[PDB]
Amino acid sequence: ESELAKYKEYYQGLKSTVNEIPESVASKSPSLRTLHKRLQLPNELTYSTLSRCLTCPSAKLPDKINNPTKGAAFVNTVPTNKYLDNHGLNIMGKNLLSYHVTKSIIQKYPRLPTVVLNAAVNAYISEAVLAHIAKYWGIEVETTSVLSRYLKMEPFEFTLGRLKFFNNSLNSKDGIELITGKNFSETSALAMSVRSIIAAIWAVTEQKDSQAVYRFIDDHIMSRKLDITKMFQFEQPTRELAMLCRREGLEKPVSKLVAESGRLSKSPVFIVHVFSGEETLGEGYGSSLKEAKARAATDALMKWYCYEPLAQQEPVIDPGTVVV
Amino acid sequence: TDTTPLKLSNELYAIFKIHNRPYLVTEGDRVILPFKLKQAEVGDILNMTDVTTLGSRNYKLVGHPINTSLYTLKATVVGKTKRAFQTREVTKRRNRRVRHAKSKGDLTILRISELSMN
Amino acid sequence: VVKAIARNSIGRNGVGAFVFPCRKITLQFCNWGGSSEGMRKFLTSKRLDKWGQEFPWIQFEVMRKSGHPLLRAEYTNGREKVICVRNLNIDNVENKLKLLKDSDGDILRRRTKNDNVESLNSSVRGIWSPLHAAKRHR
Amino acid sequence: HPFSDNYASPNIYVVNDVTSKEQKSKYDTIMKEIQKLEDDATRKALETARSA
Amino acid sequence: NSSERYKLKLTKREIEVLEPSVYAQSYRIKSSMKKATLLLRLLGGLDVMKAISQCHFSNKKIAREVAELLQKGVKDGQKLGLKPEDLYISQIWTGSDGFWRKRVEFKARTRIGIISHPYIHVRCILRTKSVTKRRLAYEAHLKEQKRAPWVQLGDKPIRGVTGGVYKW
Amino acid sequence: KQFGFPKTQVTTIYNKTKSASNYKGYLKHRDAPGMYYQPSESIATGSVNSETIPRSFMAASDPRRGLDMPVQSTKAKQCPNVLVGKSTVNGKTYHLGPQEIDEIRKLRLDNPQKYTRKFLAAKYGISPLFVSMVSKPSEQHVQIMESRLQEIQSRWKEKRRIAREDRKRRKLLWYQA
RNA sequence: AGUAUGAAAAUGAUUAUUUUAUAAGCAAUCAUGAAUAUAUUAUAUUAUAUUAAUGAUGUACCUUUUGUAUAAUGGGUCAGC
RNA sequence: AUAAUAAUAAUAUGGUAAUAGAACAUUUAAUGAUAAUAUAUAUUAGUUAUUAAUUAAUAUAUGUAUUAAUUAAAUAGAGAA
Ligand SMILES: [Mg+2]
Ligand SMILES: [Mg+2]
Ligand SMILES: [Mg+2]
Ligand SMILES: [Mg+2]
Ligand SMILES: [Mg+2]
Ligand SMILES: [Mg+2]
Ligand SMILES: [Mg+2]
Ligand SMILES: [Mg+2]
Ligand SMILES: [Mg+2]
Ligand SMILES: [Mg+2]
Ligand SMILES: [Mg+2]
Ligand SMILES: [Mg+2]
Ligand SMILES: [Mg+2]
Ligand SMILES: [Mg+2]
Ligand SMILES: [Mg+2]
Ligand SMILES: [Mg+2]
Repeated sequence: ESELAKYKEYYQGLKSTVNEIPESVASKSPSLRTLHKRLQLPNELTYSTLSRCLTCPSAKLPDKINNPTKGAAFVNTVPTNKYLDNHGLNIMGKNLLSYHVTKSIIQKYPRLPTVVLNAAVNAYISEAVLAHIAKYWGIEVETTSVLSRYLKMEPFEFTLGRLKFFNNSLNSKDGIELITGKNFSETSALAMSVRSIIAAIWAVTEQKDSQAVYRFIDDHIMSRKLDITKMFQFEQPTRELAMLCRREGLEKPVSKLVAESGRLSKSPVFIVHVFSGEETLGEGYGSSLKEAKARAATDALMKWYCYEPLAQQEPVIDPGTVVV
Repeated sequence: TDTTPLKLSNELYAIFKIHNRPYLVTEGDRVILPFKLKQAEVGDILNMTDVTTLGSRNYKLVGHPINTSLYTLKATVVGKTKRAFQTREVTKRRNRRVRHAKSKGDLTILRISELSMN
Repeated sequence: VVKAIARNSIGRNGVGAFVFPCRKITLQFCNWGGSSEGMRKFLTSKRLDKWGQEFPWIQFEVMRKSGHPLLRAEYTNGREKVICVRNLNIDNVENKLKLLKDSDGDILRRRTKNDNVESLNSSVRGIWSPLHAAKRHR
Repeated sequence: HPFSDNYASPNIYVVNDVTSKEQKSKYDTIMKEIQKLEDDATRKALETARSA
Repeated sequence: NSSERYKLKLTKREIEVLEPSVYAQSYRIKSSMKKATLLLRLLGGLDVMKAISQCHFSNKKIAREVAELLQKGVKDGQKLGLKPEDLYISQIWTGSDGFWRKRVEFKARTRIGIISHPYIHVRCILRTKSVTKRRLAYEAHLKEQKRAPWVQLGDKPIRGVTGGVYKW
Repeated sequence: KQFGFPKTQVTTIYNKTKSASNYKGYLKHRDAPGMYYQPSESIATGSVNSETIPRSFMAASDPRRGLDMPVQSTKAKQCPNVLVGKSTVNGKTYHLGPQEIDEIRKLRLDNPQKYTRKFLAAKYGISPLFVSMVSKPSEQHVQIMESRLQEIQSRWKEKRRIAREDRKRRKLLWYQA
């Protein structure tokens, strides 16, 4: 006999399992099972599907393997099947995230500016955030080599359970990164995995319970804290407020001193209110008068934009951003 | 009890009491009880019952306790744990014996998942 | 004119879907080594199976090493508790395992008096202001 | 001598007791075997070049 | 001659060490450490040439030795590739050189002391104005940029614990 | 007044003037069970709260419009105008025709040092801002002005530059909310 | 008083971070801002670590005594015994 | 009719001189797997109700614990002469 032959046949078996993701093997994988139990995924979502979601596309081994001298070696993963990876799933998951999150944000804040809305959406479902979520869930990367695994003589089940992409061995050894594309990044792979899981959930539940996916998203993605007030940065807000007042049936906004203390000091306090008629729109405190005025305008704009109506109200469609 | 303004308001706080210890909370807030919970395991949900005050920005319902029907307030038990281990030394002023008073009290991290006017 | 500030969301584990903090536990023992007796007994005696049945979201690795017997947990936040269970009986080991599973992974920390609630949320009522107080000072 | 099958709850498993020395020996044999294979191929290529 | 991009990650210590420097060392100088300090504190962050000049016109005995050391460090820097008008003394310290021979001082009325005879060494690290100084200027600039301003009516944390109750 | 709830201060059992920070007194103070009106002791600057938003910014079908919580405590008659433009005090005027504008533009290009914005404003009974909106100066003049500004900046000490930076940071912070 | 090795401490000089030129006492502890550093799950409104803003409490240790902050005993510091 | 662990109710838990019970560190002797993917020592940060040990990183040594554990013993623990 020969040990090379033994290793080779093991590798071939592993490749075959990757191509298939046979259901029994996937079921045997403890990590997959624990992930399934943790997230409370549907029973219709098979363990093979879950394994596939963790399998990123990796058809051909790249040219950068040829030289570890240039700071890269791809020796962990094994080539995947063209029609059994997380790629199609991932896209679907991304689409779902882009739809649902955005919709939820619009429901919450129907006048939110376009740029601000986009930023909020990004915050909810940015690649980094998605990767973090995946890590939290316990989607671990297949860092160990194939040869090493063979030597240890571990089953293929464990491999199936881990996340599988062209992860560069010696990525940041001796403090040297190679700056490769998105197809070799860990964060991206983790993002894909979390999107792929969502897509798989959708696939299994859509006919029985159409909104199951969206409630899962709400539970995991939309449950996260984001203060929308911290997102804004105005420029000349008084002018913008005046424009808004003009657009609506409101009197011209003027700022007026409500209260004042410590004028002729290092740190005064000036309270000014931007009135439109007798109604106050924005209240603004400040060290200077100018500052206070600015703050009142910004407050007014916040109140305009971040207005969140009740669920009992009929839908509020805003009349666009205030084009100054 | 006309509880309409509270119901309307987007922001809302509660001052529920566990063993007469008040904890002022909103939804998402992460309460740290200074004892080991025996009844609930980790993952279990706690329906708060002795809710003293339920407040908006300008209004507040108050009871001793408030009617359970009027509100919901679900905490989740998100980890039993402990405080950091400390060893203060106890000794008298011309005495070489120095008794070490070791201490490492228990904690229970709750998370206020739901808080709303029913 | 209005511009966004790039900002990211904060995950509150409990509020939507509770992800269980403990993700993996490794039982480590030695075949030699008299300190690993209680661990060995625990591994043998149907308790581990029951445990796994109870908690199917935790994976239970069982390893053999030359040193003292070890219980290393692994949590969602990425931290790792490792308890050496040298010379402990079966029941003590089980208690230790229970303690580990109970833990949210976070580091141990001194709390001051009444440092109870930890909010991301802005106050429902505002922050106090002397100009806006009900009773004016003198 | 525990095993993954012994526990009958699929989240429990026992990692394989393969001695470090044995693994090292296996590695040595495989890399050596590869080297042997390569060297023979290179020799053959040299012979072919010499021929024509 | 390549299309491979890279990103380098280095510790603070690694950054410090890799900047071009030169390490002068004296021989076994006959002096006290205190006496050396009394001079060496003057030659803190000087340009090497300035320091050498100061040593030349100093009244102290260690001064000549210090000057010689500086000259040697300059020569070393030149040999390496550096310039003498670029070099500044980054660090310069002293230490005991060991094996100080004690020797009893006999006093009146059957009393004694012990006279030690101290030997020291001066080492110094010369660094470049062209790199190290530029780097620390850049760092200072970054720190300045980072620095949050003084706000007059600014958001200071309401220090103290809440106590499970609104006080407003 | 829609709601007729009794109103309460944030009451301590202790002397509030001497022990406002003492949480214990607040904890002690029990009040009879029911609904109350505790008006907030706060400015409504950073608040997105629904009790803080004004009625004009609420939607027409909002139930909250009718409820009396965006309280108009202040009165615009009593408050005096702060950093208000002369157009806001005495109304906007749209009197200048195209010919006048063209003349202004011609003047400004010709000699911005002689025919400055303020002078133009004085002539035509209109704002300097409006003059600016109407007409660009000769780009040379602008360049000169920029150069002068740069020279002034250079003339500063280190401290002054830092102070200016701090001021800029503060200004940026104002518009955050 | 063997030979190798020696980031053991006391001790000296130097550099870095941080605090410090209107503040008074075992120099610590607890509260609590700020600044800096590290952090291949800081997702952050993050976590740890270092640091005499500021506040509160705080009469070295042993021995011997009815009783010691005592201005009663004894100790210059660390290492080995 | 025991032991270990966990519940509930009750009572008790300041301590000089003193009495009693239970542990740990260190060194040697008896028995004794294992191994540079290991062991030992040090530093830093975690972990276990913590004089102790353990995890990780880093450093230096060593082809390796008279190692875990149970016994037997002691030139067996030092801010106090
Ligand atoms: Mg004492
Ligand atoms: Mg006494
Ligand atoms: Mg020597
Ligand atoms: Mg004499
Ligand atoms: Mg002397
Ligand atoms: Mg008082
Ligand atoms: Mg001062
Ligand atoms: Mg005094
Ligand atoms: Mg006394
Ligand atoms: Mg004395
Ligand atoms: Mg004295
Ligand atoms: Mg003395
Ligand atoms: Mg006692
Ligand atoms: Mg002894
Ligand atoms: Mg000693
Ligand atoms: Mg002692």
